[PDB]
Amino acid sequence: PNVSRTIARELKSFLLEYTDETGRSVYGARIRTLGEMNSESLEVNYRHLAESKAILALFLAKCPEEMLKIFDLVAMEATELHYPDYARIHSEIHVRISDFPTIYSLRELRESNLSSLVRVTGVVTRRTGVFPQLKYVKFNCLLGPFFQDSNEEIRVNGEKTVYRNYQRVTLQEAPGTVPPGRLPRHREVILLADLVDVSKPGEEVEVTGIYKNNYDGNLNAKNGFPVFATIIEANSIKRRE
Amino acid sequence: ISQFSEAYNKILRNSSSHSSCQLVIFVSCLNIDALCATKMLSLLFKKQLVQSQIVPIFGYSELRRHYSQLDDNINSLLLVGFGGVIDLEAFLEIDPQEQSFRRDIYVLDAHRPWNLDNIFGSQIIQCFDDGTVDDTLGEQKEAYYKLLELNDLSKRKQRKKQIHEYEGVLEEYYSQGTTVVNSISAQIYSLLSAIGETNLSNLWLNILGTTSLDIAYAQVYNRLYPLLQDEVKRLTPSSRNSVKTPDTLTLNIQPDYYLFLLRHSSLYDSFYYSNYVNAKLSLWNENGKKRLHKMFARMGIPLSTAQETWLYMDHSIKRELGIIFDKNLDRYGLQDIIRDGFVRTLGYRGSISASEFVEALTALLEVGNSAQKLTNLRKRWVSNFWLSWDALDDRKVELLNRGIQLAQDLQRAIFNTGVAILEKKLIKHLRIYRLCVLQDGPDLDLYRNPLTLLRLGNWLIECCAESEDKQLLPMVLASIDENTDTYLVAGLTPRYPRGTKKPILNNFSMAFQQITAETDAKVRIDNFESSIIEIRREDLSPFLEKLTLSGLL
Repeated sequence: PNVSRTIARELKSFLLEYTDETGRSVYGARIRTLGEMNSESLEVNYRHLAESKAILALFLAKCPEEMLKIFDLVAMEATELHYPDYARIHSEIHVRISDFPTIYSLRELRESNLSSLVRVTGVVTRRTGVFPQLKYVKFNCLLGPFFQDSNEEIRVNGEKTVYRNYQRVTLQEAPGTVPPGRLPRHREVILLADLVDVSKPGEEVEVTGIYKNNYDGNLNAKNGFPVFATIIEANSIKRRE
Repeated sequence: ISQFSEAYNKILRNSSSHSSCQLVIFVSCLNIDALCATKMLSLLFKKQLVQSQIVPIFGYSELRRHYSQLDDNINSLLLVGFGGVIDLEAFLEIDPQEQSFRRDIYVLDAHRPWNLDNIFGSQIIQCFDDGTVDDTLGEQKEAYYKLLELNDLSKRKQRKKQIHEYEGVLEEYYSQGTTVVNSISAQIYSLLSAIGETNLSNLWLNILGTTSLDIAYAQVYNRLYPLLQDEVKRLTPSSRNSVKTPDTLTLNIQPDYYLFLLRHSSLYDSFYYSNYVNAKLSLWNENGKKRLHKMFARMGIPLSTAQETWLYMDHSIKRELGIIFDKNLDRYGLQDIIRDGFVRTLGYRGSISASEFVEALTALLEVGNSAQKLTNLRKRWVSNFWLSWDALDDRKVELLNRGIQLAQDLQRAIFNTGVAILEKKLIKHLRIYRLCVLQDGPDLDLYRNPLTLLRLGNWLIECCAESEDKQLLPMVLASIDENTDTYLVAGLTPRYPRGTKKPILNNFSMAFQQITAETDAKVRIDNFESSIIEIRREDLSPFLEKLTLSGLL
């Protein structure tokens, strides 16, 4: 909605002049860090966002999807005023969003978690190699740019298309924390951009990713019912913790 | 003390012959200026096809081995960069032979002040003092015509009082710092333009000469730009390109940078190793290294694009190379980077910055190559001289690049080790002056050459002082590997941050001679330069104590 644009006008205020620990804006120093490192992940603490207002924190537990797209463009605006450049560097920065309890583990998940950002934790299992995803579409003409997708692609040209690395990692629940007489159920995890390669098999990993379904997907043969797949599109990655 | 053209006609009349000629022009020594000078000199001789012998002298003591050994038919001699300080009339002796003396030794030097015995009392010279310090220079003028040849008791007392009266002010002179007025090359070109040769590669030799020393001051060079730029205006390959064209195809003005190896190395490595920038940005520090990356974040230049070789960077960044720097560098205090420089383009090979070429030659001089060992080493440098001499030629570019792949590596050494010093804070502020010694380090083989320690010493005296309050204090360095504790110690001069009021006149020349005249403990002036000497670890410490006091500055 257009009203949500006004929200941006607020969150930018949270993005720069917000201070903590006696002056010295933290998020200003993060933008300065990348910044110099130019690693294109801007990192916003949930603790602080929730500290300023609970209304946005509530938006993170309701509808993270379109709000991150609203938010990171503004982050790009803040980097734009701080470093009048990076029109040539990545032109997108998607925010990492540190710890968000919740702190649902694995095996405890329901429909109520759909479309809403949720923290998960557990051991990594062997990960697929890095296969560039289509993302943005562009050509010399010759229709215009078509974003597809996460993850459908319905309903190919290519000239210069901006690829972004994809990686799918299967996250299994930690063996120590398993309640007796229960098998360690596990979920699919979709990394994107820089989150790629941060993971290694054998390790416990803390992920903030949102939960997703689509699209049946494929069973319809052995289920009996219209049952969707369960795939956590990932947001951040941290060692345990 | 003569017209350059007329000194030329003299060296013409004594020259031709058969079995001609004979003259030995002495190219000396390790200073790139020497090459710059003697190459256009040698080309000038080849023009009239006058046979010549050209000698690569290293040691000042080494010159005696030559001049005392082989001379037979040689009525006209030429020498370069030596004799301005110590006179060769006493050093060689001479012993006048046959007025209208048979042999004329031309001495070309940029060093001041001239030896007193040189200019007055014409025997071996035929001095080159013209025209830089003419001057007067009335202090040397009264030094002789008074001194020579020099009721009666009061006239004797009066006379002697006058003698010491002249001797005091005379003692002020010739005891002084050695400082180059103008690059010998420039004057050889002033001699060359009177004869009428405008040749392009010649002029490039001049540009090379002038830009040999900008690593160390100018000092007058800041006003040498008229005398070069006008000449660049006195010729032109074509009114307009006409791309390229494959021939002429010559040198031109571009916004060049004290930045190091911009064109033949990757950009980031070009800031990170540059000498002026290693200071202002505190690059030895990990905390400052980042500030560079912030520079690149300001430029919008990718880090990955900074890592890539300069030939291959995108075109947009090239066209914006002269703008972006204006937009950004100003904020970091780095605003003095952009010079008006000279760049000669060979076309399809590449282009080369006037300065970078000099970095290639210097690179050639030390690498890419008990008395028996030092003689053999100085010999290796003598051979290496020609490996460096060849790179000046246009027709062989193939080895010039062998210089540049070295010039990079050297810095990668020099910088590295340079940082290895600042981590331990090895600088001794002392009282009167700053001093240092390298007791240990990697690969001292590179540091054997005088000029290597001239550049490390340079990057270090440049690093310690931005400025950086207060009191620019000259620096001292020392290194040892082999040859049984030779511990080479070179004198240095302070660097002003582009705002230079005085020449400041390096005083180590005098301070060393005071010690050679005191206990002379393993002190060796064997190297051609008055600033650089040798020492032994046994006697270095008492030498350092005798260096500390009495301070002449």
